[PDB]
This record gives sequence, structure tokens and C-alpha cells, in this order.
Amino acid sequence: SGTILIDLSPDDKEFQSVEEEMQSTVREHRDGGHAGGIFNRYNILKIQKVCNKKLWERYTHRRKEVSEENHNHANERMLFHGSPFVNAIIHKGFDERHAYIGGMFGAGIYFAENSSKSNQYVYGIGGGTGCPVHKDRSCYICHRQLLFCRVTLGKSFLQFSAMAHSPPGHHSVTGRPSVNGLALAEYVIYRGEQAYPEYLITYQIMRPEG
Ligand SMILES: CCCCCc1cc2c(N)cccc2c(=O)[nH]1
Ligand SMILES: [Zn+2]
Repeated sequence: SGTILIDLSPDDKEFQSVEEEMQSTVREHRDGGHAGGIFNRYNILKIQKVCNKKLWERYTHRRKEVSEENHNHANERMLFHGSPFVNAIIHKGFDERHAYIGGMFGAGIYFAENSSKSNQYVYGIGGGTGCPVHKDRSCYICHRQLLFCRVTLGKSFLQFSAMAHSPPGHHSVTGRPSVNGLALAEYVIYRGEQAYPEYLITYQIMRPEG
């Protein structure tokens, strides 16, 4: 495929800053833990840099196009993605196969500021049937993987909220939380080339002590 994975050391400042973004963006969810499990923090087991020259140049080419359409502003963010297809994504890139057809902002590729939101989709929409081994959406034993991704939003359409195309004149959609005052924003792109899966994070959710 061209993809290689480089392990980061826990002593590396880059490992520490990615872990901190994982841990600090956990919130409680309105489903009481149904989809993603009950936890306040993670046990991070490994963080790997995803290196693929073809996929990177695909991303930067599209970033330059968006930028030039938006007064030299890519509006680039680092955002989480959770999916049963994480292993296809790191080898072949994001495409229409990784879209959420039934999502609140239409058929596109969804990203979260809250790591705990992406965690709800590790084992499928709604958490599917949970981990393959124990059939448990709150499994504390099995190893999970998330992507921390570089995403080009460009001009984003703001949706106040309780593959298709971007709204005309826009490069993405922003789902702004309008009820749960603790929820962070979620974002949708409609072209796989507008994201690069930069870090692969392997972790467990941790059982609260109390
Ligand atoms: C088959 C899995 C496709 C949807 C996965 C998915 C959905 C999703 C969402 N709706 C909002 C915020 C983040 C995510 C995410 O990180 N992943
Ligand atoms: Zn399990």
C-alpha cells in the first residue's frame, strides 16, 4: 500500500500532546454510555504516526485548492475519527466507503472534537454489537483504535443542531451543539481528499473507580 506506521515513544513531546488531546476531550454522553461504554479516561497503549507519501500528497493538493478558494485559508483542524474501517483508511485513504450514509448532515465523512464521540463508533454505528470477542460495547479488556486526523474545512456551513455534496459555496459542514452545553463541535467533509489520517491511537477505556 505504501503505508508505514512509526511508533512514538511515550517520552516524545508529540506522543504527550496527542495523548493530552485524547484525554482532555472526553465528555459524558446522553446515552449514559450505551454506544461507547462508561469511562472518564483512557489507558493509551500505543500512538503511531501514519506515513504514506501518495496519500499525503493527495491531501496537500486538495488543501491548496480549498485555500485558493478561501482567501488563502485552508481552515485546517486536528479531529478524531472512529470507525470499523480504520485499517482500510490507513492503507488506502478516506473515500465514499467510509461515509456515514445516515448521518444528521447527510452522506459524508464525520469527525469529532470530542474523542469520546468518535469512540462511540469504533465498533460500528450505535456501537454495533460491541467488541468482537465479548460482544460488549463497554468492554474494558479489548484494544480499541481511533484516528487523530488533519482535516481541511475551508468555508464551513454552520448548522445549529439539537456521498452527498457540500452545500453550494462551502467546503464542509459544522454541526454546532445547540442543547447540550458541554458537547464540542462535529464536522463533515464530502471529499475523502480533505482529511489525512495522521495518528493511529491504540487504547482501552478505563472503568471508573468512583
Ligand atoms: C461505519 C462508521 C461510519 C460513521 C463513523 C463516525 C461517525 C461520527 C459522527 N457521526 C460524529 C462524530 C464523529 C464520528 C466518527 O468519528 N465516526
Ligand atoms: Zn471485549
